[PDB]
Amino acid sequence: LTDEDVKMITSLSKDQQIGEKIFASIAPSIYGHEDIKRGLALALFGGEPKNPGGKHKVRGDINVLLCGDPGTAKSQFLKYIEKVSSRAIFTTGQGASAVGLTAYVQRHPVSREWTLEAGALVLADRGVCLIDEFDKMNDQDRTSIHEAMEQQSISISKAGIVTSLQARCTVIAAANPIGGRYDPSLTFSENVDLTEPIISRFDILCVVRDTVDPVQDEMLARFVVGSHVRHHPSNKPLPQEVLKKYIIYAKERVHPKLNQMDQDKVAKMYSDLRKESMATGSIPITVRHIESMIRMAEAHARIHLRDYVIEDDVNMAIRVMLESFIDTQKFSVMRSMRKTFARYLSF
Amino acid sequence: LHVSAIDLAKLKKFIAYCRVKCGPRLSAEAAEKLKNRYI
Ligand SMILES: Nc1ncnc2c1ncn2[C@@H]1O[C@H](COP(=O)(O)OP(=O)(O)OP(=O)(O)O)[C@@H](O)[C@H]1O
Ligand SMILES: [Mg+2]
Repeated sequence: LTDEDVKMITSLSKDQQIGEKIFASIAPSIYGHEDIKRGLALALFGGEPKNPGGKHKVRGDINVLLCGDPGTAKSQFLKYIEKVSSRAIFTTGQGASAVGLTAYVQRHPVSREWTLEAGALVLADRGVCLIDEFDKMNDQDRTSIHEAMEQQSISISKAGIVTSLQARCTVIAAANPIGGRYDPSLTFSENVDLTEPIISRFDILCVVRDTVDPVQDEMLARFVVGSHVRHHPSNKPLPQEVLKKYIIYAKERVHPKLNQMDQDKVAKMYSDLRKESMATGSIPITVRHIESMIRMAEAHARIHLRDYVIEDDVNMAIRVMLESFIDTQKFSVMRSMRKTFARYLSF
Repeated sequence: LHVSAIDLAKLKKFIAYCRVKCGPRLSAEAAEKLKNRYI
């Protein structure tokens, strides 16, 4: 917290390239994966939480899953998010985790006082839990993360502590597909070992293919060796904490409101997309996706620091949500949807 | 819903109220109609 923060953040927010400046300030120690830099930006800034009445839990958290063939900066991304976002913690599906997904009560060893060690999510109640190697978490952690992103409350009943600690997580995750290589012929769900309900609710699915290419590999190698020579022990976009002040400002103080979007356009959008997707083995776009679209719209409005979502923001949220959906879809159907919906992905 | 965002407390209280107060138990004519439609 500080003052003059409003001055600096608004003064740069006037610039209106701020969306791309954020996209190029997120994850500078990684090459490519611009789709995932953008997607994690939308996850970081989030949407808004609402409850029409006291009856409907609609959430403001945008949950993300990178699925990637090995050696493609998944953990590098996750550790960037841990570094930058306040109330971030890290955890792994394997047993080497600094902090665990489950909640347990015991006598904590270094203090020998009888703690309720509430799990990773609850400890990241406001911000981000980061699940590296999301594809191997034990079944108890599967249960816990499912119940977290579904209920958004973790229901502990171990010793006599029959309580429910609220967990408003904004889960990021990384997963290695089966066989150590992405298989475009099969669909996302059946070439990643995450079951259907778990893979569903993640607001972004991203695919990371390590496609051999001359210029790409040349660029990547030059970047890595440059980092290495720069990080020899003889040599001893916006700054990251500037971005962090932007993050908290646009995450708490600014709540862009939505009465200013082509309601009919998006309704017919869902109509057309689902109408094309009507087919066998073609699990279609649904209201999950349309609410994710609104979340992404709000997130881009947040990112622009506006107080009112605009058609530009709605266009960008359409673009990213549709990109995620087509790349979830397998190759032939992906090409069909890409060809017939290039107008939105053009923007 | 996204833009707009009896009562819930009243409804749950009413639910508990009905459950504790009344024991509904059908009449023979209703039982005979259910018999016919059951066959
Ligand atoms: N696009 C990239 N930019 C920079 N470094 C990269 C990139 N892709 C891979 N690397 C390098 O690859 C090495 C492995 O990265 P990382 O820890 O992300 O592995 P991974 O692909 O997530 O593997 P695993 O499934 O074992 O976790 C790191 O040195 C990382 O720097
Ligand atoms: Mg990794």
